Amino acid sequence: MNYRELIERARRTTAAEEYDISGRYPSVIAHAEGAWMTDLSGNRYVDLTGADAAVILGYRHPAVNEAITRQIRDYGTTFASTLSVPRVELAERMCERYECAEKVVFHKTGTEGTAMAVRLARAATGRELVLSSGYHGWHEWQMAGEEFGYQQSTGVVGFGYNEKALAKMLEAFGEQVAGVIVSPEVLYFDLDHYRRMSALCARYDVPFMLDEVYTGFRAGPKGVHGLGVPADVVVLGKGLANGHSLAAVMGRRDIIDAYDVSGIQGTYTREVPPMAAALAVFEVLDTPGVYEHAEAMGRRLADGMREILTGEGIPNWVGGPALMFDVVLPNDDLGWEIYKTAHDFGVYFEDSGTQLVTAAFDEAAVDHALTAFRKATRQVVADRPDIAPTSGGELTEERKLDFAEEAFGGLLRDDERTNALIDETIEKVVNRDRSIKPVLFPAQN
Amino acid sequence: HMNYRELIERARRTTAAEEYDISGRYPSVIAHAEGAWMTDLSGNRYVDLTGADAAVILGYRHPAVNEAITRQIRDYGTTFASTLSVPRVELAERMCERYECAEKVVFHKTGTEGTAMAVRLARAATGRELVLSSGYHGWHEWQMAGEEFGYQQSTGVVGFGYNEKALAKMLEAFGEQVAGVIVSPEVLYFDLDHYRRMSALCARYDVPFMLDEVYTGFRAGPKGVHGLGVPADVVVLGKGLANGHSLAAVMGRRDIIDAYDVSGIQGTYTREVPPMAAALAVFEVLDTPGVYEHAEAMGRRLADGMREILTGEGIPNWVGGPALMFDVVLPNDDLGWEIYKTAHDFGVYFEDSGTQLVTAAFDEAAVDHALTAFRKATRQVVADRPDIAPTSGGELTEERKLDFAEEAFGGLLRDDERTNALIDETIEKVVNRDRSIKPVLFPAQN
Ligand SMILES: *[C@H](NC[C@@H]1CC[C@@H](N)[C@@H](O[C@H]2[C@H](O)[C@@H](O[C@H]3OC[C@](C)(O)[C@H](NC)[C@H]3O)[C@H](N)C[C@@H]2N)O1)c1c(COP(=O)(O)O)cnc(C)c1O
Ligand SMILES: CN[C@@H]1[C@@H](O)[C@@H](O[C@@H]2[C@@H](O)[C@H](O[C@H]3O[C@@H](CNCc4c(COP(=O)(O)O)cnc(C)c4O)CC[C@H]3N)[C@@H](N)C[C@H]2N)OC[C@]1(C)O
Ligand SMILES: [Cl-]
Ligand SMILES: [Cl-]
Ligand SMILES: [Cl-]
Ligand SMILES: [Cl-]
Repeated sequence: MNYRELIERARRTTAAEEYDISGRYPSVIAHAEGAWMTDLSGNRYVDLTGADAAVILGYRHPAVNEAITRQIRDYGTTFASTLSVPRVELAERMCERYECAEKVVFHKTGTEGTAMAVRLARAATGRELVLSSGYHGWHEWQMAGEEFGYQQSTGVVGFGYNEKALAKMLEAFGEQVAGVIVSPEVLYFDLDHYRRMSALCARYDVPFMLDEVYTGFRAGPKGVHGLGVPADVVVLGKGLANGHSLAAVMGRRDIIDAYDVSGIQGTYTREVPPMAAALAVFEVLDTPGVYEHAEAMGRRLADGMREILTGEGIPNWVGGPALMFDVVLPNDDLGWEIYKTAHDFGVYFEDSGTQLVTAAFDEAAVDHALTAFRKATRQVVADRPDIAPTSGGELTEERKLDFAEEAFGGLLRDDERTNALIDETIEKVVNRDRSIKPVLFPAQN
Repeated sequence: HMNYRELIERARRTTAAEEYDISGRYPSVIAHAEGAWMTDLSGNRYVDLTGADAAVILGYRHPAVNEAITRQIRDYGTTFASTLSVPRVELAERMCERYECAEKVVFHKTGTEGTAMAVRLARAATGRELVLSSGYHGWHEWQMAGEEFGYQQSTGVVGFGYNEKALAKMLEAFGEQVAGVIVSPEVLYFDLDHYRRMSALCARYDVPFMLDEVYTGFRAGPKGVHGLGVPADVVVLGKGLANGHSLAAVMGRRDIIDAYDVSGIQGTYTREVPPMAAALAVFEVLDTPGVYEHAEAMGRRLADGMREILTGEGIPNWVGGPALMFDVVLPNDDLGWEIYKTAHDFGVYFEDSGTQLVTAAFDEAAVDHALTAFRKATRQVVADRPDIAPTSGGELTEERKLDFAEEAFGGLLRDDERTNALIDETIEKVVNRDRSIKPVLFPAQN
């Protein structure tokens, strides 16, 4: 069938029009290997989305696929017992690999992993409130926590990556805080920002939890945590089993050991093949030179993309880690037009602006993507000269601050509005009706 | 290479929940399995009656499922940059043909996420706040609290304990605020007509009726309770759908499923392809003439044999329910567990909660092996435990059956003063609440 035939069938039976069809490039992938994907009509594309970050090593990685198919064929997938040899071997590998990991438990998705981390922190501490920055998943309490402010029905206070807010909240009501959970943003902030958050949480005996579902294999081979940010819990997900569904919650023994009293559970958390896959992923990441070559390819792409935009006179900022770099533009229309056009030249850029190379990339794959980006940017500007400034200027500080707030809820200004919002939120928490709490297990109430 | 004692010690150090993973289950760990049989770390063999905690419907390492999943992984790929794939569309088309309620179908990784999705879509499609619930839907706090009769304002969930008198009164009192009714069908204490009456009440108040068939979907019948003839606006499937590979599905009325865009639901691994290939293979097996009928015959053989073993020892008992999910109810909550722990020694994993789950891979030899183990274990426990093993015959008391239903699944089956006052108290709590205080919803309703 071709694209048009498949989407007509999909519209009738399964597809969400925007999420599945009109918000995405007009192709459907049939197979993929290494850096390259092939659509239903045989057209080939370099992938820069990492399969929405699920893939770190490349498509159909041979050692990962050998390990997963061996488990499926020779032993089985999901057994009557919850422990298995691969689960224990993987847990041992992770506890040896990561400083925070004294025990580790597994789930299917990052959304459920961060929910489990919050559930365990509440059960281990007996406290009600959670302070949050960043995206943690699609449940309502997670999405609301991306916005600055307090939701009494969920027990979550969003703090917008704001250090002044975090310190003021912990001083005001830190005895009520079960945990601080943060998806580290490392374009606008350096590692010291997160070291200060962590040390500040420790001063108040509040667990600090890094949501590394996205950054865990892309800020570095051991994530932001492994770059030297102490934490009591780290959640991993994207990349862990190189596209197979697996998430992990690793951390302090007493937090993980709250599993029994928490009531957490789940039929498929014992599923064995993804655990075999993750063991193979760690073996690749720990092979001398492999991660460094991936970062070299990321730098080659980032440097070339920055050069292309600057040569067109387009204000831009290209930054962040090599395996998860952002391309920040003067407005939210230019990027989408370029990336849509680059699909015509054989590339799937990440249209949210964070480009994701994988370990299978070579210089030829990077340079194919750069050719498409140069040609697409040229065509877009030729056809729509007013789509963005072309005067050679820099991104304004106003655009950078506005982008941070719109993209990830970061409140980076020290102005009247931000200061008033901090005070309003702290007052709302401190003087609330304490008889009204979220539904919690165990109950606190 | 490592035995049970070594594995549990290594696990306690790095991963195990002491009760959930170790002390609360049989003292063996499964290394590999095929069909109805599992083998532990030391080579001992067991017939599985847990269905891998219901994940498995056909049997372990079923050749058609193994072929479909490995072919997709090996020859094409696992998760791609596009969310649509050929197997997703083919699976959606198969399910839309198979099920009356399925106009569209979306997929997720776990049944807990599937039922959460169903509620999110019902609220998004209707613009209404409250959900009425009966039965277990997953491990999130709002799901767990909804198993108890009553109202939690912070979640917007009212548990109604399977009670039709409560359901009708709630819909009359505040049905204009109800986005959906979500029920896990219990078919030991209730018949299909009970669920048809729930569905009819929901239809009269324009409230979506949603069947959580994460457990019952392939075990109440080959098309679940819905396929036996209970109308629904949404059905959630999960256990068995991909024969042990993680996959869940939310299928239902077009306008409810089409709330996906505005709801904010996402989740990356929802596009993962191999489990969808596996589910296509599962439907093909279930639709093969004789396969499901043979599985039900094996379940009847097991249930009939377990009933006569207990009755032969004079233990009052009730063995009933569908052949692929029958309950063994005893006079107290200790006796079954003690028999099942003892039966492990004789080469069976019985389901400790009492709902025994055969799979399509069962044959008479597997059933009879389990019955022989059950007969020996029952004899041993009866002899050793007169404190929990009455041998004086008779039936379960009416009080025991009523208490078991409330404890096991939150069913409020009594028509008495305490139950009626609880119904009225809960309705007054909902109706008289501070309407300015409500759960966080997306899309927002405040
Ligand atoms: C699947 N959720 C898994 C949990 C844990 C263990 C599993 N065996 C299952 O057990 C539930 C029992 O099934 C249930 O018993 C009641 O329902 C079945 C039956 C035969 O009708 C019984 N008759 C007396 C009745 O008591 C217990 N009340 C509750 C137990 N937890 O549930 C699941 C999900 C989550 O899927 P996932 O995230 O993939 O694990 C969501 N919804 C449902 C309906 C189920 O079963
Ligand atoms: C400017 N710098 C940016 C910065 O703006 C910021 O951008 C993020 C995006 O990254 C994020 O989504 C990106 O990842 C996916 C979804 N989340 C998985 C996920 C899950 C649940 O896991 P599961 O249930 O298995 O899906 C849990 N926790 C985390 C941390 C997860 O990432 C798919 C879509 C893809 N675009 C957006 N959803 C929001 C947007 N604010 O963060 C990255 C950055 C580079 O720092
Ligand atoms: Cl295509
Ligand atoms: Cl299997
Ligand atoms: Cl914010
Ligand atoms: Cl063992």
